[PDB]
Amino acid sequence: KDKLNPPTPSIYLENKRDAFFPPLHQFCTNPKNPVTVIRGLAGALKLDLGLFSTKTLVEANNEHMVEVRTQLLQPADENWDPTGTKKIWRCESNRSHTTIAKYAQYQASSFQESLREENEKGPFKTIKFGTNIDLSDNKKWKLQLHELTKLPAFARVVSAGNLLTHVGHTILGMNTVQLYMKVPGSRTPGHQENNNFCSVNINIGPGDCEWFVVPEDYWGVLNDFCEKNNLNFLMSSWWPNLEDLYEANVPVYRFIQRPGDLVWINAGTVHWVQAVGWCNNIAWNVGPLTACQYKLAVERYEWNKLKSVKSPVPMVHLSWNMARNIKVSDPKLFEMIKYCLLKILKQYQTLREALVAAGKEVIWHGRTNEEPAHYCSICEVEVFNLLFVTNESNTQKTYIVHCHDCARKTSKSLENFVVLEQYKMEDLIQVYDQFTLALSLS
Ligand SMILES: CCN(/C=C/N(C)C)C(=O)CNCc1cc(C(=O)O)ccn1
Ligand SMILES: [Fe+2]
Ligand SMILES: [Zn+2]
Repeated sequence: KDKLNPPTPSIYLENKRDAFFPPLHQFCTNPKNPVTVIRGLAGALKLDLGLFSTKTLVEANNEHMVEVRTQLLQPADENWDPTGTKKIWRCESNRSHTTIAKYAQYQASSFQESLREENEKGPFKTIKFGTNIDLSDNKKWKLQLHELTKLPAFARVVSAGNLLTHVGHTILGMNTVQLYMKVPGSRTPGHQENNNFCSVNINIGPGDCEWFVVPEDYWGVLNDFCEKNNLNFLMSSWWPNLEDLYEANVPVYRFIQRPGDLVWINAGTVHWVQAVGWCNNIAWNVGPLTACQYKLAVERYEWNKLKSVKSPVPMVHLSWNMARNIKVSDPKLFEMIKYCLLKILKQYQTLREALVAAGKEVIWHGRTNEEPAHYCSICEVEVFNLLFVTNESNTQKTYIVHCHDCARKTSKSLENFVVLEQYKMEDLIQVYDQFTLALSLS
């Protein structure tokens, strides 16, 4: 049915007014729109995409690291086993590193070679995709990062309405810019964003990308398929067979992103992308202040625990920063945050009383401002407030963090550990008590 091939939510921008019009940010963050393509965005804002051209990038930081994916050049929207006899979900990708200068040479010679060839069931050729290029350093990428502050607030890397701004520290590639350098067939395989955060992607050009999108609420179907085909949904490289998805009554949005078009991926939307031509892309994440964003981020945070996968977003730390610093006026989002804080508080009280009842000392350790959230050095779970550190690491002042469970597993009565406390209970209770719903009339 055509309900399985829905139209792409699209906004067509002409000028700065259209870009700054409030209904645009509302349309993007509406859960009903799994993806929004904001066409003509760069043109409307007079954004200089030339600052992200391969020539410019080479001049700026020619030795900068590029992660290379070596992949097969597959036809159209398909993925075939290498023998070319059946379509399969697993895709072949080898990883290596290079520099912006070397990948640039390849990107150009790739184009020259296609010109020559034009003047003339696989097996398939190999291509290289330059991915995950880290544009976090403002000293190396001043002009590039400055250009992006011309976006409307809701889409910027940094803004008051962005939950990632409220984390209070860098999360690489989420609240810092990533760049991609591509040749035709460069594939970003199927995924959801880290902790289901929204994402922004702008195509620099000169060529096009083709996007495939499934709504968040079908992510389970794709997780199922993955397991049925011996794949880790979160961690393997897979490229959905569209025939399988259609048979499964999964709607698939598909569109072309042209140079200067911004793609807004909504919370939890499943997606995969390929370069149609030669192009670069830039991307980052944004966390709008909505009930839907927070709910989905919390859910994936908890799912990640079950799957033994680290959450790049420390949702406990973030939740406390929202309560300390953000007046929240949406009643549904308020109740979610308030609920989470209460769970955190009651688990922390239960653990801290257990320690005290067992006669284990709790050491006042405190905290530096802007100090990042801590994760367990063994299981990578976020650890809040009570840090378990070995006697030795404490002595050395390396303060290597374990969670309670990992510490107990090593050291049955915690005899090898000290317990460090970063926050007074009375102070957390106060932050919770004073976190109340603000009135907004809109
Ligand atoms: C799988 C989560 N992740 C980060 C992992 N890296 C930090 C390794 C992402 O960056 C997800 N977004 C990648 C992406 C890249 C493109 C692209 O190739 O343009 C389009 C859409 N999405
Ligand atoms: Fe993505
Ligand atoms: Zn642990």
